This record gives sequence, C-alpha cells and structure tokens, in this order.
Amino acid sequence: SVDKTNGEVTLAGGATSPLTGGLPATATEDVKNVQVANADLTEAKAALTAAGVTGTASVVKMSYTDNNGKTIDGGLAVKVGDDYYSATQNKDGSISINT
Amino acid sequence: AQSLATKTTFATTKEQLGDTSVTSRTIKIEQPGRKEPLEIKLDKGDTSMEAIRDAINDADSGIAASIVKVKENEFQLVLTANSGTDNTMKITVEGDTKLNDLLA
Amino acid sequence: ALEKFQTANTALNKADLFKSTVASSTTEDLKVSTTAGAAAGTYKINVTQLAA
Amino acid sequence: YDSTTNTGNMQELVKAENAKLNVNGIDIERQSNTVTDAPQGITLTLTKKVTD
Repeated sequence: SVDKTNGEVTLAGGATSPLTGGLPATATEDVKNVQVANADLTEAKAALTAAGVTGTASVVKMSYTDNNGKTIDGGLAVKVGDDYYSATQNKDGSISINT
Repeated sequence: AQSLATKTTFATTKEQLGDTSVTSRTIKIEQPGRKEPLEIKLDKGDTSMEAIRDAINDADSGIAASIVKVKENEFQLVLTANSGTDNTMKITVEGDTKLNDLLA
Repeated sequence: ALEKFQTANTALNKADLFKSTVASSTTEDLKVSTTAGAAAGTYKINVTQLAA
Repeated sequence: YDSTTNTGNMQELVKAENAKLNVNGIDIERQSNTVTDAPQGITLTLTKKVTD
C-alpha cells in the first residue's frame, strides 16, 4: 500500500500473509519512487497554471488538412479550449509542453 | 507490353480517390514471371492520382504509372508493363473498397 | 576554376537525368519529343482534324 | 463583327476550329497543333491526318 502523501510504503492493507506468486507479469519492472500517470499530465498542468492559463490538461493528436483533403498529422497538443499548446511526449510517456 | 487505363475520369490532384477513413491502403501486384507480390503502403495524403503515380514510379519496381489529360480539366491514369506475356499482371487493393471497385 | 567546377556539378546534380529516354515515330508526318519522366513503351494515334 | 451571330461587314475566310485526335482508343481534343500531356512527357507536332 503506497501512501503518496510523503512516499511511505506499508504492507498492503495490513494483510499479514505472503502471497503465492503475487507479482504479476505487468509489474515485473523495478521502481525507486512512487509514480504518477502520464495521462495525469502533471507537467503540462503545472506549466499552464504557472503561465496563468486554466490548464486542466486534455491532450489530443493533431491533424491538418488543406483544400486538397490531403492530410498530415502532428504530435500531441494540449487542447486548452481551442487554444492548442504544442506538446511532446518523452520516451517514458510523460508529456511536456514545448517551450 | 501490356498497359491499362482507368475507365473513369477526374479533374484535380485534390481528388480524394480513396476513403479518408482507411488508415493506410495497400496495393498488391502479381505476375506469372513475378517472384513475389509488390506492396504499396501510404499515409493519409496519398488519395490522389499524382500520389499513386509517385508511389508506383518511385518504387522502382519495373512498373510505372503515367497521367493523361483527356480534355481540358480532365485526367486519366495509365499503367506500364515491360513487354512479354510473362509480365502480365493481376492487381488487388487490400484497403479501400472504393479503390477496389476502381482498379480491380 | 572553382566556378567552372560548380557549374558542372550543379548541372549534374539533377535527378531527371536518371529518367532519360528517347523516342521515334513510325511516320514522317508527325514529329515527337520527350521530357523527363516519359513513360517507356509504344502508343497508337488517330487524327481527325488539325486545329485552325 | 460578332462571333455569336457571324454578322458584320467583315468576312470570315478561315473558320476557327480545335485540334481533334485519339490515342489508343482514347478520344482527345486540344487547342493547338502541339500537345504535351498525351501521354505525360511525350510531345507531338501534328500537320496531317494519319490513322493508326
């Protein structure tokens, strides 16, 4: 059981028992720190808030079309209303607004 | 040398010959003398006759494409063979059913 | 000397060269020519009138 | 003079007409005795009526 309030880790719910196997194949990668979801967009939210814009981040992948109908795609952008801030995703999946 | 031209005619490079919904259409080729079928994969900007011509020609696969101007403001598409019945071709679009209808 | 070399190399750099081609007519009444990208093969023509 | 009605004290000597032809069963019309699209890259100079 992870207490994110200060990063303190306790036995899961206090259940006094070791598990048979326990570790799933989806957990097989190690960690030293608590995690936060990339979809949480903490970086982008903080950046926009520090810029003074209501950056409760919602992200989309952009596409552009000309009169041809010919279409070409961009990266991820923060859909702040219709004010799309250019954004990027790192190798770890975290999102950061371009600066 | 065999060659084929489309029955329908169009006007502009803007012409969206394919279904915008389909992610990336694929074109398959076969010939009696051909070793393995050829494949052409596209982005969402390859709906045009010009795009088809560029793909086919730049593939450098021995099969070329060329556009013809039917009238003023009207075009058609043409294919190339390399002489001999061995190069006889079969073509199948494994993506947009509209292109399947056009080219089958 | 450098300018001469630039001239030659700049001329060579074009890719059209690698699509070069030559064509000939079966009849003298019609003249023909080719540009870059001309599709190789054979064609048949019919004539119904000259422009006026 | 008036093209639409052909009226006027002038006199029409040579009527205006467009070049007409066909390629491998593909009917084509062009506005002069030079064509540069049938097929693309190939160019023709026409001065007579010939078949096939």
